[PDB]
Amino acid sequence: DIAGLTPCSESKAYNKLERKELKVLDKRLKKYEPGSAPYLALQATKERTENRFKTYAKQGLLCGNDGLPHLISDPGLALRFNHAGEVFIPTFGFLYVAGYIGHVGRQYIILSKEDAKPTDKEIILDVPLALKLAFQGWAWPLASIQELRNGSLLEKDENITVSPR
Amino acid sequence: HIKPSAQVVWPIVGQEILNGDVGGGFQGIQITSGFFQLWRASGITSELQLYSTAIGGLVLAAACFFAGWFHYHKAAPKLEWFQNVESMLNHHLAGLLGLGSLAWAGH
Amino acid sequence: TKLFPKFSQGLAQDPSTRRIWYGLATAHDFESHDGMTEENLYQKIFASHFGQLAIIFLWTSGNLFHVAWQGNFEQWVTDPIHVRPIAHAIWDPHFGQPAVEAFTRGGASGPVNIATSGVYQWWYTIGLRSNQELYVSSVFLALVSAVFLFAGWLHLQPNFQPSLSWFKDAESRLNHHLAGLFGVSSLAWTGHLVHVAIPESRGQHVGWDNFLSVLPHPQGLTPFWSGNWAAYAQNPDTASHAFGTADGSGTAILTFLGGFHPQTQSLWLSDMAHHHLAIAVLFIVAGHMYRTNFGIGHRLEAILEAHTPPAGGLGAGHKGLFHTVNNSLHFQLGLALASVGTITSLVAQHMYSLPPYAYLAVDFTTQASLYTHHQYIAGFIMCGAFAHGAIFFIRDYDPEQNKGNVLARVLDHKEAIISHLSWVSLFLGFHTLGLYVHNDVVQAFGTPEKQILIEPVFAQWIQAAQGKSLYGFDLLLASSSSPAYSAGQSLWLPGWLEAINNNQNSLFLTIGPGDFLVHHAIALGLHTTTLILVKGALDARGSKLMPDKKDFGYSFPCDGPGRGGTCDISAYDAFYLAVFWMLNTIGWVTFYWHWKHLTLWQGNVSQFDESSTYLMGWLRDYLWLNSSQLINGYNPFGMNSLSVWAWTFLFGHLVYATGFMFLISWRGYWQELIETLVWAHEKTPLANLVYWKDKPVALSIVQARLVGLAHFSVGYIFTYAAFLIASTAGRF
Amino acid sequence: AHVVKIYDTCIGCTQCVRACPLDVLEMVPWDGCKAAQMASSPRTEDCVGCKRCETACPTDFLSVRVYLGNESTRSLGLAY
Amino acid sequence: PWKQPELDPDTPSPIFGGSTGGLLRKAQVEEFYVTTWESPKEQIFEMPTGGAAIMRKGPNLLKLARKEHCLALTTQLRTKFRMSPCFYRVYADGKVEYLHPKDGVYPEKVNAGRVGVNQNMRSIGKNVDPIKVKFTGSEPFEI
Amino acid sequence: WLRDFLWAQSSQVIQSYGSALSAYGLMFLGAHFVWAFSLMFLFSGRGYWQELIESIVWAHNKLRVAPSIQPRALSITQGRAVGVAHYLLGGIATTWSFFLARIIAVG
Amino acid sequence: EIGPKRGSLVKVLRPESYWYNQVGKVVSVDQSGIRYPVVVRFENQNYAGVSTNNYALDEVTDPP
Ligand code: CLA
Ligand code: CLA
Ligand code: CLA
Ligand code: CLA
Ligand code: CLA
Ligand SMILES: CC1=C(/C=C/C(C)=C/C=C/C(C)=C/C=C/C=C(C)/C=C/C=C(C)/C=C/C2=C(C)CCCC2(C)C)C(C)(C)CCC1
Ligand SMILES: CC1=C(C/C=C(\C)CCC[C@H](C)CCC[C@H](C)CCCC(C)C)C(=O)c2ccccc2C1=O
Ligand code: SF4
Ligand code: SF4
Repeated sequence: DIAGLTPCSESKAYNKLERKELKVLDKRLKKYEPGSAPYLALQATKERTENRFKTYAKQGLLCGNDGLPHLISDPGLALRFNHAGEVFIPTFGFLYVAGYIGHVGRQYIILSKEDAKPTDKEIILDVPLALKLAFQGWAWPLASIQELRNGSLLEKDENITVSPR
Repeated sequence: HIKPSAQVVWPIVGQEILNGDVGGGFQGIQITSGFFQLWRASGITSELQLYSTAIGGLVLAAACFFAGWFHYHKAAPKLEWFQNVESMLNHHLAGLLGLGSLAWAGH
Repeated sequence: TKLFPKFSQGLAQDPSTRRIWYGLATAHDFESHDGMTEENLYQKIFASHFGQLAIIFLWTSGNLFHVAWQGNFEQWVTDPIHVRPIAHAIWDPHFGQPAVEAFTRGGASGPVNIATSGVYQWWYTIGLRSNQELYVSSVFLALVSAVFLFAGWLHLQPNFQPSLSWFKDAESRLNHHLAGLFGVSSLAWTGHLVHVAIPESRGQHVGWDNFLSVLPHPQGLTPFWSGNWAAYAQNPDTASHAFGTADGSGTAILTFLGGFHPQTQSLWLSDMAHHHLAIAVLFIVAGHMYRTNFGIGHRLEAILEAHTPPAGGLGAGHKGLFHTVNNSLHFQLGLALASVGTITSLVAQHMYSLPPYAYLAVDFTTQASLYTHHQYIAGFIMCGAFAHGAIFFIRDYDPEQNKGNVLARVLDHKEAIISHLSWVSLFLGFHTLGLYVHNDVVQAFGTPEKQILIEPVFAQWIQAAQGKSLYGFDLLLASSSSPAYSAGQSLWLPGWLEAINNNQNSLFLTIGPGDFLVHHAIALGLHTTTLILVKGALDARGSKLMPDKKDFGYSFPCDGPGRGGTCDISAYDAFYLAVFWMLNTIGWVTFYWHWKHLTLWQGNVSQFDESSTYLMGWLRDYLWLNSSQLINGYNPFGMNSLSVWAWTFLFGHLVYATGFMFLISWRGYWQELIETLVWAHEKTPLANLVYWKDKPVALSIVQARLVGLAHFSVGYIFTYAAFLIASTAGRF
Repeated sequence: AHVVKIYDTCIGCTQCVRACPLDVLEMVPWDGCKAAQMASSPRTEDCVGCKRCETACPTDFLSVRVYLGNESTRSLGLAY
Repeated sequence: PWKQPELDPDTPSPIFGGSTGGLLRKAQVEEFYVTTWESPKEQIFEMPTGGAAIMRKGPNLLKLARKEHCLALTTQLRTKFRMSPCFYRVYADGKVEYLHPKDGVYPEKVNAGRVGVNQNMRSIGKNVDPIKVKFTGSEPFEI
Repeated sequence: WLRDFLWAQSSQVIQSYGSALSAYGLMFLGAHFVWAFSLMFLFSGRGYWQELIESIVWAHNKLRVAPSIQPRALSITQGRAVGVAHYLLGGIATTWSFFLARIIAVG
Repeated sequence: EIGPKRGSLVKVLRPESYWYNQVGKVVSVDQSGIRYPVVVRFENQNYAGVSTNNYALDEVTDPP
């Protein structure tokens, strides 16, 4: 109960939104026979709606004055209270994949640059080396840290094109 | 009383709301091309006939692609063949347009 | 050879129609004028500044005269909550009979126009009651405008033109302006406030006939010569007090209760009196700092050269920078414009939450128009500041004069700054648009609980630190045991806490996830505008595509189709592209302000809280719902007073579209069309006798961008002002 | 009219004079290059600033530079 | 060239129809340009301001309102037929000017008979900043 | 024209959310996006974008992810083509979504 | 003879050049005493499209 947001399990507007969605979904149910395939699809949609409302509740999620769940972004506050699953763990979850793509792109760029006419390698990809680097990029932050200390990651600006101001 | 519909979406991510209640115990995207009106003008009753038309169209599409491959890579016409403007006009006036119009009138 | 461009002989040699446009555009670009020295340039700038001052004073004198003549200021004074302000009468002979009848608003006889400028609230707050006083104000401001015009004429004659070093006097100008232009000016303002407005707010008329017979405080300056300044805050105005009378009032001239007046919904007059008195005292103290003819003071170059951190942190530090600011007028202009725009933005963000005028918060359209006007003024002044900084970088910048200093080092790694600005702009735009589109489609599938509502925790945490107890954070100044709450607990805490915990006012409104998303979109707009303006400023003199940009002037079209294409390569072009992003960003901030305040005034804040998350709801409940009264101004069935607003809305659309006409098409197709029209006129009967003297030529590319930007911004401003005023005034 | 300047970086491919359809540029003998040639602009008052010589210039940076400003009836390309 | 040639009033002109693109009132008020060449036979060329015109075996005469039209026609003739023509300028008072090479062997050659003008011995980018030449009337590239 | 055609109609496009035709509202706003995104390629030029690309190239050069192919800004004709294509696609999809939603929710 | 070896990799320090702080290959060095005798070839084109340029003696040093 932070920032004046009630939990989703004990919110009246959350349940009123659930009842409203169940009402409109059951409105379309009266136009089809129960043994039809649109009825089965509508029943599966209603089951997915009920499962989503149940799983969104009782998970630490909270909402305020709207019936729509809110996300807590401050670290520590999302760690002392059970809210790290909203954005805190997705932050490291995205950064792992984001650093994965950046690392395999860097290794492919470095590997292709030590080859005759490297401009062709960007439009003519090679599969075995790219796929080998794709499956050799799980430890991207471990390769990134070791290259940072020793200068292989970076480059001094004496061989870097700089503006003539 | 039944709105036409010929595109059915998947239930993957919230798209089940797009399968609108078009009537006739069917749900899908309400189409706007008017293909149902054309299939009522050109007398078409069952879905078997539409299946046959689709398979024939696929066969003619494969034939057209093979024709392009043949008429370029295998047997390419010369410039004098393309410069026969009178034959082109006669064959695409009497042949293409006229033969298609007569075939459609007969159908 | 003509002489209409007198400042530019070369422009007078142009036989085409380009001479008139370029003569009008380079009319006050004195630095590029033919045969102009530095001292005469500074003197011309002094005369032009005096002319602008005279124009400003004449404009406000005319505003006073028009309000005193055709306004309803007395009726507004008698009843501010009911009677509407009136700006000027409408004498348009093309008006119809229903048109005259439908514009006699505010209880008037003739056709009049409702004032949204807010001068009625301001003049009622400062003690102006009768229109005689407004007439005297108008004639006095006209007199001072004539005085300023004469002074501008005075400093152009021999034995009166100041020297070059007089303008370059840096320490004494700062001393005098801080001490006098701010200090004793604020002291005179708070003296006038205490003498006139404080008794006029308590039913005591103070004028030039009797201000020497009445007294501001009953103690009569005995607190000032003694130390007992607490006597001035002994009996402040109570909660049950009216601004036009003395019902339950007190005799206090300087107080600090804080908060707002319970009746007028505005800051207390004595609060502003002590505020301007303290600001006056502090500014007079700070104005005795820089070095003058006397042996004491501070020298600017000494402070600049002394502030060099060791170990090469800033290289040479701020050394060699005094002459850079002094010699380059564009540096001073850019700094002044940056500070003016920042202060204007601060003003916009601070009058709406803290209304300084009585019954200003009640007038919703007045507050909205004032906020939007000063925000757009601040943004345009920001764009001018960055453009003139680029002009400094290209025109007058010597790397040899300041080598290794902060300026040269900033220019040294300019690519890093531009790249990081581009990264943060791209990242903000990518993620903000991602969640906006995500919440749009999630709302479209009939399930709005799946949208990503990131609750703003940092700003609500700040609001809890500032006294908002709605969020329930156990923080300082919100808990009774905190030292921040105990400090000032009897000074201004119970007023500020009562004002900030009341949701009916505009002080620190509650913010939801949509508020957070629109705030980060605003940050994205500021970041992208900063990115383009900073990149144009740093690339103003050199770039890898074109190192010699300093040799082509600040405002040049291009370099040609070579090297892949060099379209819009100038820093002027960077400014011209940045004005569009400035317009979009201020449109975003004013959309946010207008929609949140409109939902506050209508009482349905839940609609804004649940509808500002997704962009379709933004469009539907702002641009479509509030425009119902706008487009019904002159409906064929019935026409009402919103006819000027719908007409101005469509006018802004048309001028926006003419801006598009100048912006899409470029010169080179237009030259051939104009050549065909030349052949049409020259080679026809009964019209070949009439021949042009200036040759018709197409608009130049820089001129094309300028006129496209001008029509774009004019249409943008007019259509948004029309929509905002019509939407706010149709309901209330 | 416009100002056309040629710097010492020119080495004489005699192609900047072919790309100019206004006879502004001419080629003079020189000694600072292998080709012993250097571009010159005798009729610089007849230039419009079309920068075709800049497109034809192969040196980095360009040896020939055209600067806009002070336009006239011939530099504006009007036949009227 | 070896001797500066003066155009002859007697020379014929190619047969052409009425074209809207041509001489304007600037020919009357200001100067206009005149192009001359000597032909081996009757060939078809395209004027820079009109359509197609059959030219005369022998001398020919073209009048163009702009010098750019004259050099466009010159380049077209030199590319298509190795023609090598020359154009002139005729002022309002009757003054005749020679702009196509005064040396006569074209700007593509050198001829060791022309003096370098508007040439800077310094490198591009070595020019001083505009602050160093401020309030002087001289541009950095004009030094 | 404005009030009684573009405002009297399109009330079903904005309220299409939660219904069968909400995809038309999504398409409407995406068309607004693409129509508005085109004005970059229409108003702007190439030299500013080339200099920005140079700064980004320096950023990628600092930590050695420099592509072998040199990143260049779009050509002036290329930029005009991108601008007109995005503008036309956005306008066509805007009118398509508005027309189809209005004629489906009413007709 | 007066310049670097033919075919050796060199670094260009010309500020206004596109290849500032870049590495190029020497293709020819003129011995006639001209303004810019050191002619080098670069692997990457400029914005114009060319790949070779000439520089003076003071603008060419060996890269580290
Ligand atoms: C207690 C020990 C101590 C400490 C902590 C400092 C600390 C400091 N001194 Mg120092 N000082 C000391 C002892 C100490 N000094 C002694 C003994 C002397 C001799 C008397 C001095 C004399 C001295 C002088 C004369 C000056 C300083 C200054 C400074 C400050 C700037 C340092 C610098 O190089 O810039 C930081 C280093 C940089 C390389 C700057 C990088 C800045 C980046 C690029 C900007 C990033 C912007 C980024 C986008 C922002 C994002 C924000 C977001 C909202 C957008 C720094 C805080 C300077 C000062 O006043 O500055 C405030 C200064 O002029 N000092
Ligand atoms: C409303 C229309 C609109 C939009 C959306 C943009 C968006 C953008 N402009 Mg802008 N601009 C506009 C109008 C617009 N502009 C106009 C009218 C002008 C006046 C000429 C400018 C002038 C201008 C300048 C001068 C600059 C920008 C820049 C930018 C970028 C800022 C970075 C950012 O916010 O993150 C990204 C923002 C986004 C909106 C993301 C768009 C991409 C999304 C994810 C869709 C991608 C495609 C999608 C995955 C589907 C794939 C298939 C599809 C391609 C078919 C961004 C790409 C700056 C830039 O590019 O520097 C980095 C810059 O310097 N613009
Ligand atoms: C994997 C290669 C790679 C790497 C490591 C980087 C790294 C960087 N770029 Mg770059 N970028 C790349 C490709 C790459 N970029 C491509 C392909 C483009 C063209 C679309 C750009 C366009 C671009 C711009 C316009 C900007 C950056 C910026 C940045 C910096 C910010 C980090 C970031 O996420 O930027 C954000 C990057 C993007 C939004 C580009 C995403 C495109 C995809 C993800 C790249 C695909 C590469 C591919 C999968 C690799 C092949 C794998 C191999 C096995 C075959 C950083 C130095 C910014 C900067 O200057 O910061 C200082 C900046 O303004 N980049
Ligand atoms: C009467 C004979 C006849 C017929 C019916 C056609 C029909 C056609 N010709 Mg034409 N053509 C003919 C004689 C004929 N040609 C002659 C004599 C010449 C030489 C002068 C040409 C040279 C020619 C050129 C150069 C081009 C055509 C093209 C086309 C097609 C235009 C597409 C269209 O409008 O949509 C109508 C589309 C359809 C009706 C789809 C069905 C297509 C079927 C399979 C074609 C069957 C007709 C064919 C003549 C049957 C004999 C071929 C046999 C060897 C299998 C159309 C199918 C264009 C093309 O490449 O398309 C092939 C084209 O650019 N024609
Ligand atoms: C008080 C601050 C201030 C000062 C002292 C200056 C002074 C100067 N600036 Mg700066 N500038 C400012 C604010 C300021 N400007 C702002 C706010 C902007 C952003 C809009 C700019 C943008 C800017 C640029 C981009 C350039 C200058 C230039 C100049 C110089 C000449 C401009 C001039 O007078 O031409 C007189 C110009 C006119 C008379 C034309 C007026 C047309 C206006 C602007 C269009 C308005 C639209 C519309 C028609 C208005 C009427 C509405 C309609 C419905 C009736 C001069 C040094 C130029 C320079 O240094 O020369 C190279 C230059 O390139 N400035
Ligand atoms: C281009 C250029 C230029 C320009 C620039 C600009 C235009 C800028 C701007 C800038 C800006 C516009 C800035 C701003 C800033 C700000 C700041 C820096 C602020 C701060 C603040 C603070 C620090 C606060 C604090 C506090 C307090 C006191 C109270 C409450 C709480 C708190 C804590 C928040 C020039 C001329 C130089 C020249 C060169 C180039
Ligand atoms: C923005 C802009 C650019 C810069 C634009 C460039 C360089 C083109 C960028 C094309 C991108 C790289 C295509 C691919 C886009 C995304 C990477 C696709 C993402 C797909 C997801 C699945 C990841 C110009 O070059 C330009 C030139 C002339 C006039 C106007 C402009 C102009 O406005
Ligand atoms: S800008 Fe054009 S007309 Fe002028 S010298 Fe260059 S190529 Fe010739
Ligand atoms: S195009 Fe440039 S480098 Fe080549 S001969 Fe002409 S001026 Fe010299």
